[PDB]
Amino acid sequence: FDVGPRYTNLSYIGEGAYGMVCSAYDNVNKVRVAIKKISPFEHQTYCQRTLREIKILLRFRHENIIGINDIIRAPTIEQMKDVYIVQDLMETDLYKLLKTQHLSNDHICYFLYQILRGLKYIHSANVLHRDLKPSNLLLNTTCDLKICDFGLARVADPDHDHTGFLTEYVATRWYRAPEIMLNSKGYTKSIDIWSVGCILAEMLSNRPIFPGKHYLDQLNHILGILGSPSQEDLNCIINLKARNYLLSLPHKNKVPWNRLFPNADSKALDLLDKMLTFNPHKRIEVEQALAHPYLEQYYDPSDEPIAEAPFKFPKEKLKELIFEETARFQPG
Ligand SMILES: Cn1nccc1Nc1nccc(-c2cc3c(s2)C(C)(C)N(CCN2CCOCC2)C3=O)n1
Repeated sequence: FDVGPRYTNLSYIGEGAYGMVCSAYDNVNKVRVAIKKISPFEHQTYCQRTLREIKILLRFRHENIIGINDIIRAPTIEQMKDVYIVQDLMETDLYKLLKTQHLSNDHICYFLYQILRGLKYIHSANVLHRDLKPSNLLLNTTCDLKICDFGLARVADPDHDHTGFLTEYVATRWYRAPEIMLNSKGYTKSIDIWSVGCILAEMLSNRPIFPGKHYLDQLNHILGILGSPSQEDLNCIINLKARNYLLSLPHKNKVPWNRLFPNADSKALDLLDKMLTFNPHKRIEVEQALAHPYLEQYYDPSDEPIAEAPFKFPKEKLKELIFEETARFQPG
């Protein structure tokens, strides 16, 4: 971990496929920080995702979205093998927290509020995160929450969202909206809302709500709780392979949320229901979720900011863009 004299005394924290996140002590400001060693320069896709994330986190400024404090890299493209991204150290993440801690209703409420407040800003930028999950939600010692990991994020593209049945998808399986498996590329804001719905359900029980073990088992987990889709919702799936697959399944009845979650607040289950709607057109949006009765103690739209400037949208060209996009952190 080659992070210069600014970042002394290191540790051992998190990991990815094309990089790794750990911890060290900062000297220009006098605090411990998080640092992630990214080495993506062998693959086009991973270069694209290092670049997506850098460009987004540098444009974004919001209290519930992780920032970049520094980027450490070689002075020349030639000498640049690794990129080190420095961020505020966060005590934990919601994944780690859910495996060890019962959350009070008051924590659940506050966490959901902050996730939606961060997500309001993201979506106001015309950006989709596309991989929200407990391990991408960071928490400090006083339960302040920041959204991290924008490597699968995209500019929204609802006019190009349609695809065939069983189209491969990249984002984490347990948090995938049912339409992903049926007819959606995940190019609409509704995809993030479904994930948030899943995270909420998981905060209520400490257990993932739809833990599918493979691509199509994911859908059948979803339908086991929501029940069979209605005729109207089925008529919105025009793709015949997808429609006929749903028609081939035995009828399933809705599992009521209060049987699944008998200790949960009844307003939290009302919001859950609206986040985990099968039909993405009927699914609650982020600003309506913030306005829901469950969040009324926190709701303040003048204190839930939006982005000033939204977005509009090979490996050798991408290294040069990564080089150009990290130039501001260099000495000189
Ligand atoms: C102590 N503690 N415990 C939990 C979380 C933390 N503190 C903490 N503070 C600040 C930032 C972070 C993280 C950032 C990122 C994290 S944690 C992950 C989720 C690993 N990630 C993706 C990495 N990519 C995946 C694809 O290949 C390339 C690498 C980040 O960008 N964490």
